[PDB]
Amino acid sequence: VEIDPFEMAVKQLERAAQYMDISEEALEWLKKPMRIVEVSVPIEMDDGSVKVFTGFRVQHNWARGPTKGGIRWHPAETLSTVKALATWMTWKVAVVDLPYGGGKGGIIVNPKELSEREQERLARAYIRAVYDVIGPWTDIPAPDVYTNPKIMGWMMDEYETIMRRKGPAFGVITGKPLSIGGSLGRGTATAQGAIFTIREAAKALGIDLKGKKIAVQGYGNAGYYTAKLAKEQLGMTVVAVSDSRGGIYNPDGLDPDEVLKWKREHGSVKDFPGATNITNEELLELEVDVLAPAAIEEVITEKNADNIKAKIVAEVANGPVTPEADDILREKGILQIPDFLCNAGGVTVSYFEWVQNINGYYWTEEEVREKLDKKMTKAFWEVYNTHKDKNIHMRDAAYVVAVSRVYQAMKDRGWVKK
Ligand SMILES: NC(=O)C1=CN([C@@H]2O[C@H](COP(=O)(O)OP(=O)(O)OC[C@H]3O[C@@H](n4cnc5c(N)ncnc54)[C@H](OP(=O)(O)O)[C@@H]3O)[C@@H](O)[C@H]2O)C=CC1
Ligand SMILES: O=C(O)CCC(=O)C(=O)O
Ligand SMILES: [N+]
Repeated sequence: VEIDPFEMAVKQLERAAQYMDISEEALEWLKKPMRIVEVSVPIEMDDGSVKVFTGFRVQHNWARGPTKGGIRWHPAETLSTVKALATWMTWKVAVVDLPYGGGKGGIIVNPKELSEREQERLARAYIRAVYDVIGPWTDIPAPDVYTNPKIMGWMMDEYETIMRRKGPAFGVITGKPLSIGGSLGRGTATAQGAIFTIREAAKALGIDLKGKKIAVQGYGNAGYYTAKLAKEQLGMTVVAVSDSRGGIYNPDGLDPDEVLKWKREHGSVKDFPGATNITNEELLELEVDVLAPAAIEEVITEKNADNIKAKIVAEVANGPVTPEADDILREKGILQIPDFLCNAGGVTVSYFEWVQNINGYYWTEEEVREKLDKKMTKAFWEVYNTHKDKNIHMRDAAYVVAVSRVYQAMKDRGWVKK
């Protein structure tokens, strides 16, 4: 990464607090995670040896309620990345008005080198390590990069075993399989929220999205579903997709299902029939109408900020654009959906699932879809009007919408007097 993920996040927070009335003590409180837990996660490998990984559970603030955030399994992960993600989580849950704080977890591991049994052991050992700081009313993890509902169910089972079934164990973690307390629409949650935000942004810009072009970076749970929903709901034409090994571009358009099948049968989207192999750098520079980065953070910097040619940049990923790059893009007249507003659908449906678990009652697809649409539209329009009234960068406006709420919570708790 170009710069430290946490330093960048703090930079953004200050840059955006320059447009609002907030006390110095509150800013100092908000620039530091409230609790960080670094743990050793020992598991037994398939050959019988014991290997110790490094796990992080960072909650940045819980003024508004129990902290929420996914668990990332990544070899390149660092504690700074988890801190930045928890900080972004805070604003993410504040902007769509959820009774959550901000949290994040992670393990420095390459899951592609682990078997099924090793992955289950890793999840259970991580739960055993961080049990003392998580709970249905303390900290609610969720799926993230290289984690899936399978691992979520393993973690929930381990937590329930430790907790001796005293309370709503199903609510300790979200993104679970439907059989063990799952939620309908959670699989396509972040993609649905991103699609709703893109539709609202096009409405604001007066652009008909039918027949237009979308380029998606990353083909995971968010990128693939974003491409599929854009092709299906918005009528867009997916011209290029990518994963860590490279991307495929096609002027005539790609079918997301065939690309996903090829990726599953080959390991990557590279060399897909009828498409041209390109790099992620080349995909980011393509002439498209919507660009959706749904991969690792910090993909747009001063090394390519001026080469972006998309009308709308939908930051599906967490912090994919640097503040400098934000300034360059805004100078270029490119509308940006802020990272913690565009992909707030995923946590929006995660909040729904938590409510369904603690209540003991479950809803349907239509209710979840309706509530998610309502929440995402309200949050996006709040941020848009905020940035329009104050004549500031989108990113900043969302902060003004988010941080203020968090700020209010502290003033309602007595944490900060001013
Ligand atoms: N996970 C979630 O539920 C949510 C996560 N987010 C945020 O979004 C981002 C993506 O999450 P998600 O879609 O679930 O990821 P996934 O866990 O579903 O899978 C990761 C995908 O992105 C690819 N990828 C990782 N790094 C790069 C890279 N440097 N360049 C190109 N492709 C890369 C992977 O490639 P390959 O398959 O080849 O390994 C894979 O295709 C994260 O930052 C996450 O925090 C937002 C909403 C909710
Ligand atoms: O769904 C959740 O609770 C966490 C969402 C998440 O991991 C993210 O927004 O990066
Ligand atoms: N989310």
